[PDB]
Order: sequence, then structure tokens, then C-alpha cells
Amino acid sequence: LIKRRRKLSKEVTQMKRLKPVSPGLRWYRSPIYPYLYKGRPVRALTVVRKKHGGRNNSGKITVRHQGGGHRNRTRLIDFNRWEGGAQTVQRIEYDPGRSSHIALLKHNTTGELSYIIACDGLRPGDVVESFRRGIPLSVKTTQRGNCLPISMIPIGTIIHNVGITPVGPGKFCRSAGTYARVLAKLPEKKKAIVRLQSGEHRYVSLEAVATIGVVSNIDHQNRSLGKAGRSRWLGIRPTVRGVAMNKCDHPHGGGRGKSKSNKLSMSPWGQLAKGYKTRRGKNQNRMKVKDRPRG
Amino acid sequence: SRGNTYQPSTLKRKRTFGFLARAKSKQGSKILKRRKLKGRWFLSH
RNA sequence: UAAUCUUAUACUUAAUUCUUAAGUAAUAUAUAAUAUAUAUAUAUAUUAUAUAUUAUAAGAGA
RNA sequence: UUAAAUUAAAUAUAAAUAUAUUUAAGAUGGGAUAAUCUAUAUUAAUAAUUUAUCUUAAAAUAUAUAAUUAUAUUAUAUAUUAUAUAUUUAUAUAAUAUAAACUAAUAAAGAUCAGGAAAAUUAAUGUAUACCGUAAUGUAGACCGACUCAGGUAUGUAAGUAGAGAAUAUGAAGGUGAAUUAGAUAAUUAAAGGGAAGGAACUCGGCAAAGAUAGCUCAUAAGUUAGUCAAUAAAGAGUAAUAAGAACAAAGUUGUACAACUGUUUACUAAAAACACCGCACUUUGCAGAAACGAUAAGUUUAAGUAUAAGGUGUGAACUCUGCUCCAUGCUUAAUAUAUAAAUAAAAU
RNA sequence: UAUAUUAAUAAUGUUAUGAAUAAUUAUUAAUAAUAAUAAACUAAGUGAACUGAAACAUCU
Ligand SMILES: [Mg+2]
Ligand SMILES: [Mg+2]
Ligand SMILES: [Mg+2]
Ligand SMILES: [Mg+2]
Ligand SMILES: [Mg+2]
Ligand SMILES: [Mg+2]
Ligand SMILES: [Mg+2]
Ligand SMILES: [Mg+2]
Ligand SMILES: [Mg+2]
Ligand SMILES: [Mg+2]
Ligand SMILES: [Mg+2]
Ligand SMILES: [Mg+2]
Ligand SMILES: [Mg+2]
Ligand SMILES: [Mg+2]
Ligand SMILES: [Mg+2]
Ligand code: NA
Repeated sequence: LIKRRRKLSKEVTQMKRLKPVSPGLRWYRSPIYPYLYKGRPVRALTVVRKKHGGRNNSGKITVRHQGGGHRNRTRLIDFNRWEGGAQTVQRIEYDPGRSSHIALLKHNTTGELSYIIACDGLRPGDVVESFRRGIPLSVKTTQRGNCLPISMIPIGTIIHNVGITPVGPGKFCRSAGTYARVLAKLPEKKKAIVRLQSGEHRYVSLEAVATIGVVSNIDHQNRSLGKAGRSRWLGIRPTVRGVAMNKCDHPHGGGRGKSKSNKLSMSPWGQLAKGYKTRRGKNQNRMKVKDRPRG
Repeated sequence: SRGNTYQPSTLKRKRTFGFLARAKSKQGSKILKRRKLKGRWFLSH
């Protein structure tokens, strides 16, 4: 079994590219995941994702660049895990509404189904558990796939989903390939110190859930969309540069020929785009302990 | 080639400019009252 | 921290339902007495008196 | 999606109102059964993004000596005949019966861009079938264009012959031959056809107009990011054709500048070297976020997302690469240096 | 669905056992019904700008 595991670890995810018969196919690059299920999700666990186009309830675009991608079904995925008891992972699926893969768990006592975010090496046929509801010697608990309060995880262990409050769901490190690490634990204050994917070291409540391991689809980073069309399919409308506009529209607008107009890089609404911290003064993350690396 | 800007469809026109549409909203009510005060024969589509 | 803020989720009487008042049962908390166990202190049981029937949990917090 | 509509106190707001939440409205979609014609009422009980259907296998037909070769057939859609079971009406079986297209239904299955929402069964008792649309016009004299306007306007069928096709030719049937005619055809204009000898001498510039030696099957270099990308390569061949002899598809090679490329753009003078892009880089934001909107608020988008995400900024695929410089304007960290604004006792002239 | 529903009765047809259950008609009683409404004048909330100042910002 150990040998098999080792072999699996060794095996790298290939990067599929078609023959460059069109100039757009030249730079399309996607990771292959062959163990990743083929078919559909469970209709009882999906709801329609209703497209907004980046328009607010005013009808006005509030967030630019959002637009008409493919039709999409949202999968209700469990970021909570309040169930407890073993669960066999039936299959690992593609989720269009997030970068990570998702795993379909069947709970063994009941036969009831749920989706989780898939951990890195998780595979169909594996078994995981949840320990929100206490334990009912120790190392059997801590293994990639299962969730538990941070109070139960050994210091130094890499984890992915991280809650903020005890009663609350996993908010942090849910994207493809991401992960956090438990740095310290303070029982007296009821806080643990977690370093998040950015590198910030932050206080999190002790009873806050986390699931062990790294988020799956680590190779997602390297995928190269090959053509404009692909972005469009993903609901990403084109971004127009300030410099290509007129002063009425953007601070960078105007000028005969291309020119930054000796104006500090800034947004269309005038706030600075390089370096300027936007959360500042009184409002600020109290639980910040050690700051992120750059700014 | 411009000129043909009005592209009749009865549904759209009744729904947008119709009497019921006017009477349903406060602004619409104002308009109807205005037209009554002028003595217009036709208060809206 | 009962400052501020955040998030989640029984009967009787009197003017078919509603409301009041009395007591009694039920649960909780506070105070007092008695019995037992352990190291003047902690735990359990019984009795007396008082109070309650927007809440609970989580978080930030002068 | 919409709704002076709906929770002492739903929340917020100079008023108007706005917001989340319920309720109702809202087709462009979904909605039992049915020529062997069909009954929707009342009461009682407990679906589908796109796309393909190959290869194999099976059996059939011919050559040759069970096995090989070659060919077509292979999931469904009726009628006729002959059989066995309930009793001419039913059930199942066997045999017989073209082509290339199309339709619907069936099953199986490949791609990443991962593919709507919403209203149960049986039994008993029932049914007299409401309302409205229905002409004609609808690639137009009957709509939108001020006109009986060469413009704009959604869907299905669209006889054969021919062919890869809804190409192109004809046109069976149907429809139509018109609010201008009749003559004449000068100069001249428009839209065509032909042209000796020259072949770009024209002109800003081969603009315009010529120019196609198979549309099937072969054969196709350099260069290259290795993609018959270049390529529908040019040239060239096979079948057809020996100077008389349809229409339509198909019009060269090379160098340089600019931009990678397919795209988008000034509706009505500019389609480009401009925007976009895939990629590259910088940056803000830990979610009780950042960004945007919000007389401003609640609150919405961001997102049922969580730093491999999201917002902003520059550059704009890839290959070889990205030197030196924080003076200045910003941002950003560190302090000490250091001024000042409002806001206080009680007490002095 | 006020040629409404409920109750009460009365004549009527059916079923199961003089009494019980459902159906229709007829009288009596009970139970809700319909924001078409002025205009100017008055008070209050918010409150421009053009303009004038021979420019304009205090002011208007
Ligand atoms: Mg410009
Ligand atoms: Mg220049
Ligand atoms: Mg007009
Ligand atoms: Mg509107
Ligand atoms: Mg409805
Ligand atoms: Mg016309
Ligand atoms: Mg000349
Ligand atoms: Mg010349
Ligand atoms: Mg041509
Ligand atoms: Mg270009
Ligand atoms: Mg043009
Ligand atoms: Mg580049
Ligand atoms: Mg980014
Ligand atoms: Mg540029
Ligand atoms: Mg006033
Ligand atoms: Na500029």
C-alpha cells in the first residue's frame, strides 16, 4: 500500500495540448485529470447560478468585466461538516463555480450524500471523517481529508479549509492548490495562529474547523487559456486600459500618442493602483499578528 | 439606413405607455392627472 | 463586563380566540439550613425563601 | 423581471422614497390522455451544452481451397401469408418484401466551455362540453420607413432533371407582367458585348477592366513556433479534350514597414498600424474584506466566490532579452526630531 | 361566485336498518359586499440656476 502511495505521489499530472492547427490552439494548455469523474453532479445538490453580469440591484454595472459565460449550476458544498462519522468518497468532479475539484461523499451509517472540496491526493474509494463533534492513538485522526477543530491538529501541520469562528464554516484556503499551516496554539486566549496562503499570520478561534492537507488541483496555476474566446466562456468580458481612453473616462485618458500623462497609476475612480494600501487607519484586521510579506 | 425607429408590437406598447401602466405608478398618475387638466381626450394608449 | 456593536438558529378564577390575577405542578438561578464524601476548601443529596419561564450560541468589546 | 402590495418596533432614509423577505403578476419556455378515437371535474384514504452515430462484432452475398479473400446489410417505424395458445376477435412465433435523402423515437458516448425553474397514487361519484383568435395582406400597393418609396421586417414546405450542396442552369404547378404610354434611338450619360497592332507607354497608385487548361483523384519545396502551419503551395500529372466551344466555385509569386493571430471600432466621409485578446508583470484585499453603486443610509454587485480568488494598473502570443538611477511626484516602513487646531480645570492682573 | 355559504324546515327520488344517510327544489333565519373625485388659494419640508454686480467667488 505504502509503495502504491509513493508511486502515486511520484506520478505527475500531464499537461494536455492539441496540435496547433489554429493559432489559438497553440497556447491552450490544460492539466489532465483522468481519475476525475465523467458525467453529471447529483441534481439534488445543485441550484441554478443566476447570472448578474456584474450588475447591482440598481441595474448598473458595479463590478466591471463580468459577463455572459456558459450556463452554470452551483453545487451546494459542505464547508461545515457538522455530521461526524465515516464517509466514503464516491467520486471526484469538476466544479465550474470554483477552481478546486469537488468530492462526492457518501456517509456510511446513513447513505446520505454531500460534496466537499477535494483535497490534493484524495481519490475515489478513500474514507474520511469529521471531528467537529469531538473525537467519538491520535495520529490516525490527522490524515489528509478529514476535518477537525484546530485544537486537535498538531502544530506545524498543513491544512486547507479554515474557519474563523467555532460555529462558523471554513472561509480560508479553498482555492486550487492553496493551504495554510498552524503555527502556534494558545489555549488560555482560545486562539490559534494560522499562516494563510498569502503569508499573513492571523489569529483564529481554537475550535475553528480545518481539514487536513492541501487543496486539490495544484496544477491549476499552470493552465493557459489559449484564446480570447476561452475567457469569454468563463464570463470574463474584456478590460479596456485607462491609457486607451479619454480624460472624461479615466485619469490616464487623452494625449496624442500613447502616454501615461505623468499621472500616478490609478483606477478609473482615482485611487492608486500600485502600492496604496486600501484598508487603513482604524478599520483593520485586529487578528493580524504578523503581517503579509509585501504590504 | 435610419428612419424606421418605431417597430410596433402591441404588447410592448400597451405595457409601457398604456393606461394601466400609467395608473399603477405615482409618476404615471401625475401624467394622467396632467392630461385630464389639459382636457386631453386620450389619456394614454 | 446586564456598555455598545457583528452573525446564526399545565390548571382555577374575572373582562372558539385573546388578556389579567391567584395559587399549584414543571424547569432554571440566587440565598439559607441539614446529611455524606475528599483535601478552612470542593462535590452530591434533602428542606426552606426569593426571582424568571424576548431567548440561546458564537464573535468584537470599552 | 415587475409590483404607493405584504412582517410600540422588518431595516434605512429631509419628503419623494430605497432596501431583504414573503405574497401576487409575468412567456419568448414546460403542461395528463386520443381512429382499434379521448374525458381534464368532485369526494375519501395514504429532462435535454454541443456533437457524432465510427470502429469492432454478427450474420448475408460471390471468388478460390470448415478457413481466406472482396462486397454490400445489420437498433426502431407496415402490410401479406403460414403457425401454435384464449375463444371471426385476441396473444406470440416464422417466412416475404427497393434506392439515395429526411423525420421522429431508441440505445450507446466523446469534448470542456460542465449544460433552465416550477405545479403524488388508488377508489367512489361524475361530463350536456364556456370565452376569444380564424378574411385577405404578410421578402409587401394591405407592416416600419413623411410617398402604392429598388431600404428594414420572424418561421415552415420550397415538383422533377443535374450535381458534393439550399451552389449554378431549367422550370412542372402556382403566381405576376405593375399610376405612365407611343414613337424615335443625334450629341451625351449609365449599365453591358466585341475589338487589329502594340501590352501599363495610363495614372498619385495596374484604380478600373482583363486574366482561371478540373471543381474529382494523385503530386506538392524552401522556411517553420513541427500545425500538410506554409497548403486550396506554386509548378506538374491522371481521367476529359484536338478547335469549337453553358452557368456557378476556383484568380499569381516575392520583398519590406506595422501589428502575433480569429475578433472590435467612428449606425451616415476614417476598418487601420487604433481597441481586444491569449500570455507577462506589478500591485490592493484575510472575508465583520478590498473595488463599485447607494440626497447616504440600510443594503446590493463582488460570490452562494476566499489569495492558484477577486479588484485595480501597465504591457500585450512565443523565441533572444529586459542595462544603470529613487533627484523629483507619489506610495510605503521606521522612529525620534517638531509645529499646530478644537476641546479643560482655577486664578492673575 | 350573496340565482353565495351555513342552519331550520317542508314535498320529492335512492340506499342501508317506524329511525339513519346523501341529492334537488321551495320558504324562514344568520353571515360581507365596491378609495372616479377636482383646480387655484393656505401651511410645512427641500430648494437651483440663468441673471445683476457692466468680470467673479462675499453679496444678488
Ligand atoms: Mg483614443
Ligand atoms: Mg512621443
Ligand atoms: Mg418618425
Ligand atoms: Mg422601466
Ligand atoms: Mg402564477
Ligand atoms: Mg418597397
Ligand atoms: Mg505620364
Ligand atoms: Mg509610368
Ligand atoms: Mg470567383
Ligand atoms: Mg491585426
Ligand atoms: Mg468605410
Ligand atoms: Mg511578450
Ligand atoms: Mg490578478
Ligand atoms: Mg499598448
Ligand atoms: Mg415653501
Ligand atoms: Na494619457
